[PDB]
Amino acid sequence: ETSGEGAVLFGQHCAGCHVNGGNIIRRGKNLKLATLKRQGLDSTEAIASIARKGIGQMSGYGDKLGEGGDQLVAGWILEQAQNAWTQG
Ligand code: HEC
Ligand code: NA
Repeated sequence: ETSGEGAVLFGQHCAGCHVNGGNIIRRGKNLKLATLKRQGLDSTEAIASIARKGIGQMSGYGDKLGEGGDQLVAGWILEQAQNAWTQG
């Protein structure tokens, strides 16, 4: 409901590793749609789960995102992925 809330969470907690849909730690484990889709992760729910609890080399951020923040940041990331991380 609040404009930008997911994007602001992304900047606060995720951009340091994932700005512009990349991954500065494991390059292949990026946030491009094809990369997420290959792993079955191209949904708000899957991304939210990773946001909350982490996966593999990544820790969780659910302790910092606020109630429902995992879903908010996930929805923003999915939109970006769908747009190939560029807008006009
Ligand atoms: C660097 C310290 C990171 C921060 C901050 C965040 N993530 Fe991350 N992410 C990181 C790594 C090293 C990996 C790969 C983990 C592995 O071993 O497989 C990931 C992965 C993701 C994914 C999956 C991407 C893929 O499989 O292609 C998602 C969806 C993801 N990360 C989301 C995400 C969010 C929402 C974050 C902020 C809440 C976040 N990450 C921060 C490293 C880092
Ligand atoms: Na685009």
